[PDB]
Amino acid sequence: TPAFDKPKVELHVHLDGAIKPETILYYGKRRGIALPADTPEELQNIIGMDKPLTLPDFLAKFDYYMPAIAGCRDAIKRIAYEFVEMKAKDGVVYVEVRYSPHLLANSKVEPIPWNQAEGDLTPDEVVSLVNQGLQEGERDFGVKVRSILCCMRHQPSWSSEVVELCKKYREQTVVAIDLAGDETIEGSSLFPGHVQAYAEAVKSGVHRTVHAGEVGSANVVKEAVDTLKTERLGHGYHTLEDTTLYNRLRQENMHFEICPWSSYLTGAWKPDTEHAVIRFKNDQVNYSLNTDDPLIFKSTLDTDYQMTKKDMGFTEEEFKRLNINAAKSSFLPEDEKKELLDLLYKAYR
Ligand SMILES: Cn1c(CCC(=O)Nc2ccc3ccn(CC[C@H](CO)n4cnc(C(N)=O)c4)c3c2)nc2ccccc21
Ligand SMILES: [Zn+2]
Repeated sequence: TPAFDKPKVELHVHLDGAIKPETILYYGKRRGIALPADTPEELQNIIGMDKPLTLPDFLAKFDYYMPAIAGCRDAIKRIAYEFVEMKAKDGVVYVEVRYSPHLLANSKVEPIPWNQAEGDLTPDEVVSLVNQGLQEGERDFGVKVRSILCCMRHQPSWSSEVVELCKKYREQTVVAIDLAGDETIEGSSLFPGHVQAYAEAVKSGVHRTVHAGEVGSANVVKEAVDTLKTERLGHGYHTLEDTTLYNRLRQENMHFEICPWSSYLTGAWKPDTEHAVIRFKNDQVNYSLNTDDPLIFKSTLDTDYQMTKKDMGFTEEEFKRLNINAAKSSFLPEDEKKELLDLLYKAYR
């Protein structure tokens, strides 16, 4: 069955939304936290969506389940270990996984997230434990894995710590900074704390992506490219509403991190219309296909491949092309990136 039975690369999935029902049930059982249920069965149904909803309804599900992992070392490392596992099972041979370290912390972070009480699990420590689990997981399951730390739109006060974290754990497994959250917050791309993190990212050679043009305007994409200097875009769909920016980004070979099934469920893409990625396939744009939050969207990577193959007539050699384009726009050392590409061009023959 699976739409594209071949090796894959994925650049855009978030750890905190790539968590198995059963491990959430586990941890908060053992924690006293509790949940809108206690089978890892009915759990999936309530956290998963089948339908667009508002942002509030979206965020409150991080509020049921986050409190179960966040704070608990064991649970941080574990979720990252078995993240890699999921990807092995998608046939992925390289994945960049992203998250905010503050959002799993319980100590040395204000405000403290998720109505947690203060503990002594700090963000820097978060990174450490994530690292271990992905690294150990790379070892056990045969998928090359790096990670990306997210600043969050609404709290520019955390972004200098993000970049510093990026520089300290640099490719142990951190390779890039990201900007995630509510991208409609008025002027958020230009908050000095964000701007100055991304400038220090240029100064110290840390790679840069930015979620933009998902649910914001094409002015948000422009700000990500021109001011934050990003190298790739998260989603970027609304780029198409500004033609000269579109055309320049095609000429510059900008990579767009597309998340198709994501884009139905979040409202990004409105189903009476054109999918965005269809335009990009016809224009030979540099983009990849990605899942974002499989937990929440009920999905695996094959989901997004089936959607494009079935609803959009994507073909095998288009799936090949974009995975090559994903590996080319990855944030690895150039030596490792060529090694990637060799693996894949071998598999595709
Ligand atoms: C508008 N909209 C967005 C756009 C993205 C958005 O606003 N996200 C957002 C906003 C504020 C917060 C505050 C915390 N988070 C979660 C952070 C974590 C960090 O790794 N995370 C995990 N997944 C996402 C994501 N898909 O946006 C972000 C936020 C995430 N996501 C939606 C999903 C269902 C329905 C509507 C949606
Ligand atoms: Zn995302």
